[PDB]
Amino acid sequence: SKAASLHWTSERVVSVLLLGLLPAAYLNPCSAMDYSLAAALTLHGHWGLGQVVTDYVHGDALQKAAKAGLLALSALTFAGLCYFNYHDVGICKAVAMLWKL
Amino acid sequence: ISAQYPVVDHEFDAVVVGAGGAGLRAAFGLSEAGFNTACVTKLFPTRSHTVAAQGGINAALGNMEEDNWRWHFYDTVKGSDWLGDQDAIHYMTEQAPAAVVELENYGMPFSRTEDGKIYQRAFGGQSLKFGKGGQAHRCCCVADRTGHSLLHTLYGRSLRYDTSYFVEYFALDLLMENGECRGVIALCIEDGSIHRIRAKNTVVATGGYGRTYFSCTSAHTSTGDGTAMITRAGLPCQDLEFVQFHPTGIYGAGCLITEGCRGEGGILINSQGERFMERYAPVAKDLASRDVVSRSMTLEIREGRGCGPEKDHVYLQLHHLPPEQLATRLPGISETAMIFAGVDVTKEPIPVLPTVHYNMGGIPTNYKGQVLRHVNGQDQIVPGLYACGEAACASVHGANRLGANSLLDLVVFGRACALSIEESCRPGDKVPPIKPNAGEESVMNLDKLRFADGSIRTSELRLSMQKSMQNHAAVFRVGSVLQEGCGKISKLYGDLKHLKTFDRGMVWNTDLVETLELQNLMLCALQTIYGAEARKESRGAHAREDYKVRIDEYDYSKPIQGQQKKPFEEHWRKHTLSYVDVGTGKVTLEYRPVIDKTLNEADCATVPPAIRSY
Amino acid sequence: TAPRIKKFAIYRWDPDKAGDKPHMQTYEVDLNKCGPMVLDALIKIKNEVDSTLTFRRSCREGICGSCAMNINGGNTLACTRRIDTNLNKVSKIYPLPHMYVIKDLVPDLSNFYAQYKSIEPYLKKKDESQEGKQQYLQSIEEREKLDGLYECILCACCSTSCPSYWWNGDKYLGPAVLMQAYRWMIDSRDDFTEERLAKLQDPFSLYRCHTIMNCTRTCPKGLNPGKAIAEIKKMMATY
Amino acid sequence: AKEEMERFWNKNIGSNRPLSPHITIYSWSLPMAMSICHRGTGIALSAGVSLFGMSALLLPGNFESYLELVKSLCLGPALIHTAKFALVFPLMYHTWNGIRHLMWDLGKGLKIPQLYQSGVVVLVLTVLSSMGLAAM
Ligand SMILES: Cc1cc2nc3c(=O)[nH]c(=O)nc-3n(C[C@H](O)[C@H](O)[C@H](O)COP(=O)(O)OP(=O)(O)OC[C@H]3O[C@@H](n4cnc5c(N)ncnc54)[C@H](O)[C@@H]3O)c2cc1C
Ligand SMILES: CCCCCCCCCCCCCCCCCC(=O)O[C@@H](COC(=O)CCCCCCCCCCCCCCC)COP(=O)(O)OCCN
Ligand code: HEM
Ligand SMILES: COC1=C(OC)C(=O)C(CC=C(C)C)=C(C)C1=O
Ligand code: SF4
Ligand code: F3S
Ligand code: FES
Repeated sequence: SKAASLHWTSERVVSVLLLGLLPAAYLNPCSAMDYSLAAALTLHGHWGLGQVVTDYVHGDALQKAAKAGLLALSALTFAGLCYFNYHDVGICKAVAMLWKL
Repeated sequence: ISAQYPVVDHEFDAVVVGAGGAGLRAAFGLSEAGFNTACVTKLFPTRSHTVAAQGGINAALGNMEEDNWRWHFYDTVKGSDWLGDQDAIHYMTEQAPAAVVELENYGMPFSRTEDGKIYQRAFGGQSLKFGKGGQAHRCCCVADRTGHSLLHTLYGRSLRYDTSYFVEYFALDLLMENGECRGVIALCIEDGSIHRIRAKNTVVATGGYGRTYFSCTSAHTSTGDGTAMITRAGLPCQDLEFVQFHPTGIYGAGCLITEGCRGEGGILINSQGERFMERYAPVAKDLASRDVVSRSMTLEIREGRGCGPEKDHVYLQLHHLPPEQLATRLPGISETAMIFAGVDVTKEPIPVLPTVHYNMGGIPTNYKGQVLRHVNGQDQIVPGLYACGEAACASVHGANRLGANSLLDLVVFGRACALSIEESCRPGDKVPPIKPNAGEESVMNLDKLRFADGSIRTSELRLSMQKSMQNHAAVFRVGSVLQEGCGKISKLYGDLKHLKTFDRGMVWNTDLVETLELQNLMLCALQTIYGAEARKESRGAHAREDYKVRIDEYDYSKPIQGQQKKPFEEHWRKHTLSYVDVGTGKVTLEYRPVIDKTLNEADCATVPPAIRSY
Repeated sequence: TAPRIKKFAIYRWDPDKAGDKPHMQTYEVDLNKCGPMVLDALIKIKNEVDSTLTFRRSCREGICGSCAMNINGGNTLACTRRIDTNLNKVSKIYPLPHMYVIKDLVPDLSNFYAQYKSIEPYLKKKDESQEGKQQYLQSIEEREKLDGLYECILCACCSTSCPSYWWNGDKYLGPAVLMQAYRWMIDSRDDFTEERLAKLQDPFSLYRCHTIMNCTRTCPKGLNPGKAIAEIKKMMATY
Repeated sequence: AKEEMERFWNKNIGSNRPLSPHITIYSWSLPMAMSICHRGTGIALSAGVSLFGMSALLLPGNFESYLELVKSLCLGPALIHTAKFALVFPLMYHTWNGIRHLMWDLGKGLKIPQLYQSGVVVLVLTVLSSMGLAAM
């Protein structure tokens, strides 16, 4: 099948997506846009780290393990990002605050 | 010697000792036919000197203008100086269309015309209407990188079949028993192991021996290895004396400037800025035989018209050609010229001088590639032995090769070797049981050379012969000097026992691979200098000042009706069969008659010898 | 007169010398009694000084790529690399980077060649009964597509400069082999262009390239393997 | 062939043949250091985002509490306008190089003379943007 070209494309789409989803966060902040930005950054980072792993962890035994721990770091980063968004000021507000002083 | 060298025996259907254009075409043919072939090469296939071959393949395909293969046949015959075999010349010129077609059908990126067909050009020695006409357009070129694309297409196309390449194996000798050939004994350069690739049909496609001379357009690997394997097996060579000295070679580097450039419009100019190719070739002009042009360029400096700072070379002018043509058809010589001579082809002319380029002689074969003996005045076929390419002398080139006929030679006669093998043998024929010590003399020589403490270095016996042949077997020859050269060469041969090598390892011992290449170069030099001294005539590329006439069985300038047919022993229209006693290094020279009857007398009658004036 | 002597630090390693460890030997070469390029110094050291220096050479004009090495930190055919006439430097002749060495300067290229074989570098037609009978037609505009692409001399200078081929050269094909794959894909006469692509649909064959573009700079022939790899990726996406 | 590649690795791994030097000897082309720094800025940005979401899940309190915690220990107008730059320069750099690599993905700007104008551009916009961002 096309599971490597479908990946390559899905990663370029997510990239351009994030590229547009970052500035529009500044232009018009929203809570739904917080959640979409959380999912964007966590999928971009999961795929990027995936690539890093694929390049540097040689060995099919160890590789699968590393990718599973990476899909866990990612499945929890997204959890904390959504939690924070729902229980705190959200990524937009948080940033603005820490960039107020 | 002995068990210090365990021998790995292989058994194949066919072994091809070479991976140039001819060797690759032959290996591809055998493997495609079905035969279990093995290409033994000492260089990665696409590393072969074929790559250095800017200039297309001649083929009478009628794209530019209506053309016939019989005009190409005539052209060839004439340019050979009637010392070429009009049966192999007939076969080649007749199969050239279909050979270039099969080559384009393999993926070779031929330059295309406005109608989508192979773009041909014009070289020196071609014509139309059996000469009577003008320049012809038959050269199917791959945009000035024809040899590179040929080698890459044929190699990648042989990857499609079970061609078991032995890359970087040095072939040392043929495995001859009871007069026939059972394969080769080779040296793995990587680990130093001796390998015996037994087979049923050996194809020797090892290229020429251009490194016998100090200045050559040839690669470092053109050392006459197959010609010397043939010499060391008791089989003759042929017309070795004839060495083409391509006229347009860079003054300093000796690189190639493609006779295509000329065919595009480029001109040769002396110190006076005149196209001397008129005084000599009133029609052929720049595009003439590579023997007339080379000697004329020599006969411009000889008389003091050299346009060099030291007055030792002439210019080749290309800036009069449009930049688009310069870069669209000649993209390679632009780089070459700039990266070596520092000349910009679009602005200033390139310095050029005649340097050794092609060896018309080699292993005597017939039009099928089968290597020939000569027993009691008859042509006997050595069984299981074939040769193709520059290594062979089917005498499709005779005394002088036409430009673009050498790449055609490779494809057409690699096909001929493969086709002859698939019609004479079946895939799977049980290899005879070779004796258990076959090829011992090759291993004992390799040992005697790996541990060859002596006095004279291997780089010094080369430079010695290279400059003794550059001084004594140059474009112009004269007995009084061809005998000094014969002496010097015989003596340097004697001095092949006082050799000193330094590398005593087995892995990539290139000091050994090069002392072996010097043992082959000294055998090709002995024979070429003796055949040249003995040939008391002037024909094709062999030009002697003390005999300035081409002797033939008649005086073909005059009517041949009342003439007495000079006996074979007197006239010099015969091939020089050379032998060397490898122990004493003495060269005995026999003489074989030129085959004139073509393959089909009715199709194209024998072209009578005439006055080869361009 | 007044000889100009340049220093050449050259990577040595002898397989037969027991326990030999890779080192650097220096050879002061006189620049007046030698040619201008680096292969001329190496051939001079081999013919006049140390007759055990091992390197590959064949054409001496840069048309075949046997003399590929790492001169002064750049993968460049040695026959076309001019000697730096600044005699306060020491040329660092090194074998191709991150490749097993047979002896001193000769890398083991047999995996490079096997990977080239794996991409099927030959014309494939769906109907091969008419092979050799007629000149396959191809327009001059469709023949221009293969310019800059068919002129590869397979010198590995590009592949052995690619950081991704260093790490995963077991499974990644590298810029030279991929460029050739591309070449074949866009040959107007080939009839397996949607099957030559399919063969690259694993996470390693093609998709280890991350446009470091370290192959286009080192190419001694001025070709562009990384733009080829980019075209291949746009063809693998937009079938 | 597969067999030829398995035999290359089976022979060279188990042999005594050394592996020629590479990263030490190889000169660093600018874009090579511009790609290693895009992999480094990506791993860095991802590490940040990840430890910030973990913090979010475990760390007790609020973000405004930790904010005023750091505010309490006043740092000045210079440490702030430098910590911001050091915290946003990876993000800017990365994002710009990202757009470069997306342009390259569409097969544009892949000629040597252009990879260096792209380089310079990227690095300039990196600094220029970083500052501007941390002058807010
Ligand atoms: C600079 C240059 C430019 C040319 N340009 C043109 C042109 O434009 N047009 C044209 O028609 N002709 C041209 N020619 C001539 C023509 O291309 C050559 O004659 C032709 O390539 C020779 O073919 P070959 O396969 O017989 O020899 P090569 O192509 O040289 O191949 C010889 C093979 O034999 C192998 N070999 C040799 N010795 C041994 C050994 N001991 N053991 C194992 N293997 C061995 C080598 O490794 C190699 O693979 C040119 C020649 C030169 C030198
Ligand atoms: C996932 C959490 C990451 C936290 C990031 C904080 C620390 C990292 C610093 C880099 C990001 C912040 C720099 C971007 C400029 C911020 C400018 C700003 O304050 O403006 C808006 C910033 O907030 C946004 O809406 C956008 C926030 C973008 C943040 C994207 C972060 C993604 C990844 C960050 C990881 C960095 C880690 C670095 C490690 C080396 C707020 O809106 P406003 O009040 O100015 O006016 C808008 C309506 N009037
Ligand atoms: C802001 C717009 C961004 C763009 C356009 C962008 C683009 C890219 C691109 C093109 C790659 C290369 C992918 C591959 O190697 O083929 C990449 C890698 C990566 N990015 Fe981003 N990125 C952006 C932001 C971010 C952010 C905010 C993060 C943090 C999570 C991030 C994390 C990563 C990681 C971890 C990698 C993998 C490193 C590597 O593969 O080289 N990126 N990015
Ligand atoms: C840009 O290409 C390169 C890398 O890309 C990620 C590297 O990792 C490396 C090696 C560096 C590390 C930290 C593994 C080099 C040399 C390089 O050129
Ligand atoms: S692409 Fe350029 S460098 Fe890479 S292998 Fe071919 S020529 Fe040599
Ligand atoms: S340098 Fe290597 S990483 Fe890709 S762009 Fe060329 S193959
Ligand atoms: S020697 Fe053939 S490429 Fe340098």
